[PDB]
Amino acid sequence: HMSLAVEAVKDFLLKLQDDICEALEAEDGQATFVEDKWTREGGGGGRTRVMVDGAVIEKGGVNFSHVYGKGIAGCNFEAMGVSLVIHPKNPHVPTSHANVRLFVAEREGKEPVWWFGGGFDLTPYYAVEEDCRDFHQVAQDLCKPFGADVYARFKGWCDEYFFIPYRNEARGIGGLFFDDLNEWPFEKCFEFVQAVGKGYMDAYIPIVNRRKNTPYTEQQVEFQEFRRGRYAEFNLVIDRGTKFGLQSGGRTESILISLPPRARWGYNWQPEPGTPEARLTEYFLTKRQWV
Repeated sequence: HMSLAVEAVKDFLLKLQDDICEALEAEDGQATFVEDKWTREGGGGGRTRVMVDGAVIEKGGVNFSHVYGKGIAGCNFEAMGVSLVIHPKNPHVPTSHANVRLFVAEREGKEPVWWFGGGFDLTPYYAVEEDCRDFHQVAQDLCKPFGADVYARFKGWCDEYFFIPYRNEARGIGGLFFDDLNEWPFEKCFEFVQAVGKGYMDAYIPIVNRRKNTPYTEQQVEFQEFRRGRYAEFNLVIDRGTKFGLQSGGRTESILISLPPRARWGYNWQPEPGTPEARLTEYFLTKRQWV
């Protein structure tokens, strides 16, 4: 077993949830996260913290989970992580997502198998060049202590993963994404995920503070809602964690914090040409070179 290492990761994750929620509550100023603590028989449980109808955060969820299972298909396992999605009220604040997680499977006769996964990413509506650059700079900078090609690898993985092929469209401007991370000693992988967690706040919170009071119109909210239909489609059609989780006994409401508060769909809907709305897909979502 790796019992003591796992306990350290768990303590990190619970503190990370607290810290992220505190940061976001400070930006909002009005609403607070409410916790829904849940268990499943034989299976662990989680702490789902949600914000609704804030001054800044219309719909936000920061989930901690620690699940145990018996059936590597036959192995006892534990999986723990923090996952979050934030949907601002103001269209000029991007949506964001982050995750950090560890999986450990105990093996008859052998050393345990383990790996980390995670990342963070930004989904603007009314994007701003310097925010996209600063987000990626935080990502790049946090990676540098861990290896010269770590940013390139995991930024590229993010662009590959958060993509809707049948619309030939990225979900957002990118960030970092990694899975199956065990090529470094455990302590180095743990350091890297702690860096990722801190980096989410470092990357996202300044943007929220900078953008939350930008003036906006009902037409910009309509665009936000049609864009949020695209977001719902990625999560429901493409995202593997959401798909597996719903298919396999996961806690529906915890999994689906990713879904937007309101979404719109229209036949052949597209942004009007020559507008800031159109520039999100014509320029920001295809640039994929921010540092």
